[PDB]
Amino acid sequence: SVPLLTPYKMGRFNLSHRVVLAPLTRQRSYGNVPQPHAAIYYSQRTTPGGFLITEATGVSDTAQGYQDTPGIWTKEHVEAWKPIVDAVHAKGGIFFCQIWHVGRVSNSGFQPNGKAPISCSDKPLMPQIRSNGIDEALFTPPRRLGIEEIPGIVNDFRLAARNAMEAGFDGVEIHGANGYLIDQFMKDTVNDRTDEYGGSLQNRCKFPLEIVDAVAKEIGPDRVGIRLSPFADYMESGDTNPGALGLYMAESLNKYGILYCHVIEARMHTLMPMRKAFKGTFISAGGFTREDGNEAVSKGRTDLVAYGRWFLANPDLPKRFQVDAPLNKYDRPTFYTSDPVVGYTDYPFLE
Ligand SMILES: Cc1cc2nc3c(=O)[nH]c(=O)nc-3n(C[C@H](O)[C@H](O)[C@H](O)COP(=O)(O)O)c2cc1C
Repeated sequence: SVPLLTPYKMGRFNLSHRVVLAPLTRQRSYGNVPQPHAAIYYSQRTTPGGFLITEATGVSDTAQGYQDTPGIWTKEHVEAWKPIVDAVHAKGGIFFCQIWHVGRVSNSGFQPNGKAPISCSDKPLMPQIRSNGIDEALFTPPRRLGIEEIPGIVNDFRLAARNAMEAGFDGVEIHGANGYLIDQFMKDTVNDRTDEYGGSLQNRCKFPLEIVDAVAKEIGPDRVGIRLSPFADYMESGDTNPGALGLYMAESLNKYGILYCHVIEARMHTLMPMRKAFKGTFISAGGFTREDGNEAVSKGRTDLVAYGRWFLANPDLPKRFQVDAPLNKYDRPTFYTSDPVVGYTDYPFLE
C-alpha cells in the first residue's frame, strides 16, 4: 500500500522496498581498515531485499581527505570487509560499496611521505581557514595532476571495483559528488585545466566518463552506478552552469547504459527532468521523509529513495515507513566520532 514500500526491479536485483541506506562516512574504520562494528552496523540496517550503500571507501593510499575512513585497496581491508558483506547478505540485503578519492579535499598529514593532496588543479580550497599562527592552510593546497598520472587514477577506480567484486559486494557506487576528486574535474570553478581534462564541459566530464566507462566493462554495466550532485557546492564545488549538468549527465549516462543514477537534491528543472532523462534506475536523496519519498515514488518522481541521517539513527527505517511509526533523533555529535558503539549501533529498533 505504501509507495516507498513497493517493490522495484533494478538492473537484475529484486528490492523489497525503495528505502535505500545512503552511503554514510562514519570514520570508525581504524587505520582505514573496516571494523567489527560495521558488521553489526550494516547488518542492523539490512532487510530482506533492502538496498544498502556503504560509506565512502578509499581506492588508494592517497584517496583519503580525513581519518579512519575505510579503504578498499589492501588485501587486509578486503578481509575486514568480507565478513561485513556476509552479514548483509545473510540478511538478504543488496550491498553496494561507494568508491571515492577525495581529491583536493585533504591535507599533507593525510598523504604518505607528507606529499601534497592531488587534484585536477592547484586551486586552494577554503583559504580563509588557517592553522595556528601559521600560513599553512587547513587543506594543504593541491598539486595540479600531471596529465600522465590521470589515466592511472582512472585505473585506480576500475581496480577498487574489481576488489569489490572480490570482497563479495553486489557492485559499486562511483562517488561523483560532494567536492570529491571526481566532482573537482567536473566543476568549472575548480577545473581550469588547459589540456584534455579541462577547459570545457567536454574535457571536464572526460574524467567521470572514463570511470563510468572503465568500471562498467570491468564488473558489468548493470552493476555500476554513480552519485553526482550538480546543484551542491560543498567544499567550494559550485559549477557556473549546474542546472545543465543534471540533464546533460542524465543523458550522458544513457550512452554508457549503466545500472542507476543517484543524485542529491538541490537547495529545495532540478531532478524531475533528470529521472525522466535517465533510462535506468533513479535514486533520490536529500530532503526526504515519509510523504516526501512516498510522493516521489507514487507520483513516479523517483524509483528509489536514499535516506541519510534518518537511516543513520534508525536501523529499522523501511519497516517504519511501512508500519506507520515515528522516528528517533539522530545524534550529530557522534556521526563522526570513533566509538565502536556509541552513536553508531545503539540507535534502537521499534519493538
Ligand atoms: C555523517 C554523514 C556521512 C555521509 N557520508 C557520505 C558519503 O560517504 N558519501 C556520500 O555520497 N554521501 C554522504 N553523506 C550524505 C548522505 O548520503 C545524505 O546526507 C543524505 O542522503 C541526505 O539526506 P537528507 O538531506 O536528505 O535529509 C553523508 C551524510 C552524513 C550526515
